[PDB]
Amino acid sequence: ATGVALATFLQQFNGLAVFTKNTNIKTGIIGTNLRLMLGKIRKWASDNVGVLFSEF
Amino acid sequence: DNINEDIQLVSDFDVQPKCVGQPGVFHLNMRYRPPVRGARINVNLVPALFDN
Amino acid sequence: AFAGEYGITFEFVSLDISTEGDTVYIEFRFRQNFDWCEADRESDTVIKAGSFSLNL
Amino acid sequence: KLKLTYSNRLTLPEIAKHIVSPTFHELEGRAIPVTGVEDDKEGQSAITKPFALVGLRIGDTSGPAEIGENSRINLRDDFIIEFNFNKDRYKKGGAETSLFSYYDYESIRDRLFNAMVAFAGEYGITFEFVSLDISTEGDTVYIEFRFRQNFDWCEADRESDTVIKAGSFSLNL
Amino acid sequence: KLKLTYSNRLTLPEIAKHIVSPTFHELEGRAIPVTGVEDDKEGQSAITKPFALVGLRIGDTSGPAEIGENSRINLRDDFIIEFNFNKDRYKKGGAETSLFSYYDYESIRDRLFNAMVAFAGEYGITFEFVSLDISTEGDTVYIEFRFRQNFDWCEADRESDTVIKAGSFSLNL
Amino acid sequence: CNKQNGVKNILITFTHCDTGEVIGPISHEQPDDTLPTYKTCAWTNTALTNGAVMRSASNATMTLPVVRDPRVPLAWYQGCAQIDAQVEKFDGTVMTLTEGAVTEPEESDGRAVTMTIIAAEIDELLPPGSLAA
Amino acid sequence: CNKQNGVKNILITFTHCDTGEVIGPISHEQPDDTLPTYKTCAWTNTALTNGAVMRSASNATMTLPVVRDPRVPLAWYQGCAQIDAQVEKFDGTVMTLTEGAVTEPEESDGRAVTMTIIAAEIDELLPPGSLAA
Amino acid sequence: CNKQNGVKNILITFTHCDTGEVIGPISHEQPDDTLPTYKTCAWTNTALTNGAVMRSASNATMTLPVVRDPRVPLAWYQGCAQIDAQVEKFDGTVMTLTEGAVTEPEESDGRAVTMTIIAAEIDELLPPGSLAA
Amino acid sequence: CNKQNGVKNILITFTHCDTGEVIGPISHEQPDDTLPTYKTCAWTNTALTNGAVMRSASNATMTLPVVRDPRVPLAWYQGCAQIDAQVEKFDGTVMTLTEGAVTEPEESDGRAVTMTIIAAEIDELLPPGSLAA
Repeated sequence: ATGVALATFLQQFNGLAVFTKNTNIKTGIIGTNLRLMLGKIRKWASDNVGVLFSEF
Repeated sequence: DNINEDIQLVSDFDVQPKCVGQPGVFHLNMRYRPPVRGARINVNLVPALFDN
Repeated sequence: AFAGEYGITFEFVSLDISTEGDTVYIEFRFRQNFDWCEADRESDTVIKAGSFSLNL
Repeated sequence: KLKLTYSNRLTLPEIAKHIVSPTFHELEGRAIPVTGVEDDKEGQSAITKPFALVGLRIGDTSGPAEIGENSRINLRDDFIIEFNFNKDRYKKGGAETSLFSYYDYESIRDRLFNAMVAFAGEYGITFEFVSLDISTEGDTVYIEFRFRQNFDWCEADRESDTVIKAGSFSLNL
Repeated sequence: KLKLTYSNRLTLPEIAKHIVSPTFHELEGRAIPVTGVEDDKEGQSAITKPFALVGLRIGDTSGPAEIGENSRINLRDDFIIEFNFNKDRYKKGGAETSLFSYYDYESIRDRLFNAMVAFAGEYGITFEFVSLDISTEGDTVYIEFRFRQNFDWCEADRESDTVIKAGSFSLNL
Repeated sequence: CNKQNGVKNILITFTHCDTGEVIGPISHEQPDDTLPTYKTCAWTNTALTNGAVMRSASNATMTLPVVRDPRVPLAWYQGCAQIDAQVEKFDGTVMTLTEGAVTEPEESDGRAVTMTIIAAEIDELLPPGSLAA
Repeated sequence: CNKQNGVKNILITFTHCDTGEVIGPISHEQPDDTLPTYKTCAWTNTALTNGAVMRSASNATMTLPVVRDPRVPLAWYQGCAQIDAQVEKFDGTVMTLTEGAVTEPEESDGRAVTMTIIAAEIDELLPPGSLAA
Repeated sequence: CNKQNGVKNILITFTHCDTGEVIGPISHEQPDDTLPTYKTCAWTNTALTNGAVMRSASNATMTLPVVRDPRVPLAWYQGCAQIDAQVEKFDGTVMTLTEGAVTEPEESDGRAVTMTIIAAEIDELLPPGSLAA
Repeated sequence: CNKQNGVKNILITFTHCDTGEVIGPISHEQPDDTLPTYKTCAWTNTALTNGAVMRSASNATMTLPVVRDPRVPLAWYQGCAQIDAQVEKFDGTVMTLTEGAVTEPEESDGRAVTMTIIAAEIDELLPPGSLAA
């Protein structure tokens, strides 16, 4: 269940721009970078504590 | 569905040449759509017997 | 008197006086406040029509 | 219509070409952009009259201008238009008109403002008036206008590094 | 990547080496930091053109700066980047271009700002724009920028005296 | 750069309650020098006598001024839409919010906007080397 | 064009509740630098706790400082008349309002007037390329 | 003329409630730059939900700072007398009030006085060419 | 020394209510010139009449603005953690507090934080030569 849920969640990142040499994103562009993705993954993981995970 | 496209406005001055545009004509295009009303219902009735 | 007559008024700023041999210089400083407007213009046309094709 | 280098402000040559030249027929062109009105000041006076110069006075900021930080950037400019005209002397009734006499500037101001507002409405660029000054020098009369532009600034476009297509998660023990 | 003397600010040589030299190819290097832009005006005017100088204007404080007391410390650095370029004259139609004429600075400003933005995003250092001024002198045109840095300051890394492991607690009557 | 203060990125991902449309993450830039603010701990302590306090449930909020994106209806920045946002400061910190809801919107003039967002929980990612979970 | 902030036109179409007189769309100009403000979403969210909110009816509003037109009675710029108004910004946006009602008018000096208009709904027209209906 | 803002005349006609004495119209001049203010529409609109409004009765009001006339008792400028007033602006407007009453008078220092007048109706006369009755 | 006003040290020792984690004393530095404040007497006096004040129980408090330490979660500076604190001024005074609780936390922008602490007792240590226990 965790695997399917996570796979569904990550789907929304498909096709999203990315910048790594210089993390500034220009105004109005649709994109992200490594730090933001890490943060959002952490948020999602924290949400599901207690239903599928024991508190990390 | 998308108001920014279903209604378009056209003026006589867009196409005709210099000064040919006659005074006071504008074209309007609008996409009608009737309000839906219920029309037909399918019923599947499934009897059974008391149990358990 | 003039301001009452027509409706134009001024602001007083200062008065200074000085003399020079035979002549005496009296210097008034005033100031005007007023709105500004752009020149008149002519319309492009007038309106009388309607098509309202009313497609499907 | 015209083609503008920038989307929300005009370089001095653009002004000299599209606001001053088409409005004042007296100037057979001769709307000359220059580096600054503080100039050689000799060759400046030798240009055929009438003529008008357009020159920057100082670049400036009208608020926060912290470059790099993800915040707006409020630049500002101070440029001045200076004209040059002769003097008419009609010598009515066996008497000449004095070498210094009231010279009409209001008509020039009105014409310039009307042209500026017309263009601003047409394309969406507006200016701030600052002051007006007048002075005379023998044959010529110097009329000096000071203006000012407020506009945002943005960085050049750039190319993405890549795109996502899939992700290999592990789910260890 | 590079290696920085400090973690939150750049010394003038660092700017002259990493922001000016890599952007303006016209300058075959020649981005020389100097003590003060008013210093030795003569020799300062004899370097091969084009070239750009970087010099401190003055250093002061953007707020409280009481040293020692356990509160933040704010500092400011005013430095000016001054360029030098020749004039281009092309004599079209049997007519030379005048010794004074509009010179394009907007492109220089845009290039410089874009480079500063790129670097700031890359490493995390930002600058404040202050003003831009331009003037000409015979063959050469002086384009002068002014900037400012804001940063905190900290003291060196001291070393402890000892560590704690003991207890007597005599507990008299 | 743990010795400089500023914002480095702002992202937003709208959702429309009634129709269910979604607009992918979009950058944004601030209108002036004011920075956002946060309040993460979800409990509120009220004072009593002798150092006792009344611990009670409460929301975690955020305040976020942003210049409008010229492609999104203004109404979406106010109470008509559901919001998700992120902020990345220079020193590496990242603040993440999801399922936010806007509250008591104040009038905007069409380009500058202030949003008061509340959510069940806000998550903070520290730079490397934290001393606590 | 796109990157500049300002107002470009203002129109008004008074109607008199009792007599039924009508005055066609008349332009207007502003008394000072303050721009109008808007609030288009027709709902309000209260805080509650744990991220919940209470959603309620509310209205759509507008604030509009304009210089009086020397031909219209001052009373009509206050709660004696029904108002239809529009605004066009430089970037291309257009804000339209209809059957507005002026509420709790404040005293005026005869040349500068501020109106607080509320209406059932306000419609926004974005420039070309919008990403949502 | 049409494009200058300022006051041009002020007249007042005191009546004494208890004795019936009358003092014919007397000019007056302002103490500082502040102009009078007005509110002429009698009704008042409170804001309900969904664009409805509760309409009720109220009073026309006027606010008038004037330098005392040295021959009239100070009390008559405060709640002890009935007031009639007029104003003529430069552009031609004329505001006329009658049987006004003074309310909640603030203390005065003997030379500059501010009056808050309320009356059943205030009638505005426009320059030539009005678009409405 | 005896005649200079300023702060010299600030230590803090966070404890987590829910998990029991502890973080040893950590120094801190102020964001601006404002010094902390204090109130040490536990009781409170109301006025009444003829000097017959009413004495009642209250709490020792403390107000402490400190620049955040980049390694600690922001929440711990708000209602989520129990606090212990100390201050040493130049003249020699030392203010010690333990088992503090943070109350009604105002929003912070991530670098400068203000804490309103309350505790059952605060102990002041004077320089040498005190005239009272």
